[PDB]
Amino acid sequence: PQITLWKRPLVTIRIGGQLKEALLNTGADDTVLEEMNLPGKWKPKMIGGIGGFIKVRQYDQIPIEICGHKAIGTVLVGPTPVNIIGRNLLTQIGCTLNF
Amino acid sequence: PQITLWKRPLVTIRIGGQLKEALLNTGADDTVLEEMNLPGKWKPKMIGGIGGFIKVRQYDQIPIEICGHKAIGTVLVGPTPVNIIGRNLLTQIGCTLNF
Amino acid sequence: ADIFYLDG
Repeated sequence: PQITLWKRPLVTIRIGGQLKEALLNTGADDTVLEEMNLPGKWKPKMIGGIGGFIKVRQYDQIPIEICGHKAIGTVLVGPTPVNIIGRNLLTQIGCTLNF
Repeated sequence: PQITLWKRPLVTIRIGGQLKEALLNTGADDTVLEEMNLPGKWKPKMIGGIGGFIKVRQYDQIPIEICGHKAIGTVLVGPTPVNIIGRNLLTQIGCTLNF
Repeated sequence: ADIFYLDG
């Protein structure tokens, strides 16, 4: 696709049959989702934005389908105000900025 | 150009004859620069991100060149972790996300 | 007024 930036670039993502809407975010190193109890080992982590840091759980090798594209990688879970697809997964699906 | 996302999308911008590095950030509605002096009036403003809300100074109709592409719009200045080019100016330079 | 920069 080509996604313009007049509005927030929100897309539908699937994680294990739970389907949520996430922001395609070139400003984010990592991918961060709100509220979900996903499987496997997790490690505490602190991630920073405007305003300061939040504590999240880091899960590795997690499948996520983004607009029909298969992504697998590190997913952080914590009290993010919006779900965010970061560069770790944007790269996997071939996403670029173009102007 | 086309910018891939294996690394942070940091580009050189020119504002007030000053060169700075800024992050092309599709996750930001607005453009936020680290503390600097800009002319004209400004309006106090509050914005939020992953770790809450900050105070910034809002300057309107400010010219900025991003990778040579000219924009004129709103620029917020305050305690951002990094200089951030947001959707308000990304749209002006014709920037889209593509995959 | 929402800016989701994230430094992991």
